Amino acid sequence: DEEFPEQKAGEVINQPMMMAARQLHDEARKWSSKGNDIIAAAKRMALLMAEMSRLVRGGSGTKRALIQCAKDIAKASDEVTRLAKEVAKQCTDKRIRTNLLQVCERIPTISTQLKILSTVKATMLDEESEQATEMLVHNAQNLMQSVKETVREAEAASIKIRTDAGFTLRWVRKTP
Amino acid sequence: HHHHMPVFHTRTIESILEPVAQQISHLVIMHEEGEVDGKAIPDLTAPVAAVQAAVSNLVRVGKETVQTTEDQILKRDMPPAFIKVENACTKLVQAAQMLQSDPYSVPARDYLIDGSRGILSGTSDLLLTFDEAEVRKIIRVCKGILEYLTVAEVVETMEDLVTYTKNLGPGMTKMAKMIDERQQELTHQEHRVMLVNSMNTVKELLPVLISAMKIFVTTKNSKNQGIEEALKNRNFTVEKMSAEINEIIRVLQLTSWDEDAW
Repeated sequence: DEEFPEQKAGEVINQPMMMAARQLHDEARKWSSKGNDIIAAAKRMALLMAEMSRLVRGGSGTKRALIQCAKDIAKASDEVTRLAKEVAKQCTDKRIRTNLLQVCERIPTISTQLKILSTVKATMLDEESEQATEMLVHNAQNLMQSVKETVREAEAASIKIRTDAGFTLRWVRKTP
Repeated sequence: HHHHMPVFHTRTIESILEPVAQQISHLVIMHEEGEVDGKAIPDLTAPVAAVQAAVSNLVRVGKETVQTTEDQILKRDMPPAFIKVENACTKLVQAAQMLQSDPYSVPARDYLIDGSRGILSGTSDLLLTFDEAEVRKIIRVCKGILEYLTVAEVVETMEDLVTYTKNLGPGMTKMAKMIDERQQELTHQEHRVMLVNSMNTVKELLPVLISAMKIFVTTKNSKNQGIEEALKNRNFTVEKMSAEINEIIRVLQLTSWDEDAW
């Protein structure tokens, strides 16, 4: 439901991070969140990443905010991972299932590293600092990508489902 | 549309830093609650002891490497790294001690965040310094194989062939074992796949190479038998193997997120 926080004028923001959040948000906003926790966790993440684009520079009084942001992002990643596994378990399709399983392996690595990088960046709030930022932005972009890809493999996995199953993500478009 | 590698490229780098950062994160939060909110920072003796515990092993186990390795770049750059870590711990300790007297001490808050930054920076240096040496160890071994494959064309007798085989066999077992352990460490799935497929290809060309060489010696020793193709056949195998080893060497060098940038 919620909207993407447009970048206000005279706002210091990591544009690479904001753009990638914007696109992850765009992909997810195509689906109603009703009956689909992956789509809801995706929207949540896009928004947290938008906030993090405002935190990398941030400056005074933003360390906790940054470490907390990374924390909530990781929590959302965990939920997306967990739901993708369950979707995969019931996928009949060999290829779709393989792809799905691939990301449920990648996402945890990325989210663990985002937490490490967020923290090492918080201790710096210079070349070294600037590198801490670039490492974080690179990682965050990998996260936005994996999640976008997860949204799509899981939507394709809802086309060909198992008959003996107890699980269902609802995939209904949102029309403007 | 393509997967960029993670910032931390081995499971070891990631697993050792993760808990150090987890512990550091709490210290950072309290540090900001003191500064920003102005709360008395509580006794950090224990959290700082845990932080130390997390790295004293790494410093320890890494000091048992400047006494177990031959790499001169390592012996050179390892020490500057312990000292960075060790000094950051010392700072962390002073902050705890200092804040244990004055929960509002500011020179201690500078020590708290500075030691915190130092610990993560120093541990990262240590780990990357071990890894760079690990990659030098491996590449030097693949390179040794490339060199020997280069000698194959000199084997003209069964006696030499029998000698060649005796040396090539092991060097291939070592490289195979190293590449296997290495691939089990990479965090980037795609590099692991490339490593595994190249090693597989290299393992299967081995017997064909030796056989192409057997046939060469046999044919060369026959009377009025052509050896032009027996020759090409051997050279062709040596070149496919070399290309695979070079591909392994190339991937092994993909250890910088920097170079696979967005």
